[PDB]
Amino acid sequence: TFEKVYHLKLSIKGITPQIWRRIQVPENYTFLDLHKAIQAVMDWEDYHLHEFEMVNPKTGMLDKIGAEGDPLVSEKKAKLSDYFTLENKEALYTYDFGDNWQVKVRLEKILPRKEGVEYPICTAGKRAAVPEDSGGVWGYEEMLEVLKDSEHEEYEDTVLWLGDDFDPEYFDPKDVSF
Repeated sequence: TFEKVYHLKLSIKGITPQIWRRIQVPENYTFLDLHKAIQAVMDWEDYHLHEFEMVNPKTGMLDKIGAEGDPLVSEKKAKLSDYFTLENKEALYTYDFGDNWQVKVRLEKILPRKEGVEYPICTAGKRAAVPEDSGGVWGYEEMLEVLKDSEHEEYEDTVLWLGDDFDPEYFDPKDVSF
């Protein structure tokens, strides 16, 4: 029911070193489907509002794509294949309108799907995803700065916040569940 797969890079904006994942999705995917794959690779919980911003190749205008309300394009309707091409390869995804997480979505390759492979898949990634509610790029980096100093006044509060086992550099693509 689809032939090709989109090889996408997803990067959290504003944090360095870069937190990223590479996933392959069915070409017939809607934006809703993609929202869910993003939530999956980032280990997010879908608590908050989201939206995509992308140039529409048929118009050259910037479309906003998100949940069905009654100027907004419906993500259940909008197909990736109507927007992503090789000369229109990037989208912006915002999740959490308080913390304002932004994921860059870049199409790198469109390829025939592989026999027996169950899509979507996560092929690679670097770094732990930002935890939910962690205060945006600024809030998360402040916590990581604290972590570098076990004598910091709020070191113990930061450990409690992020948990004992938290490792900012831990990611394994086989932990992702779509």
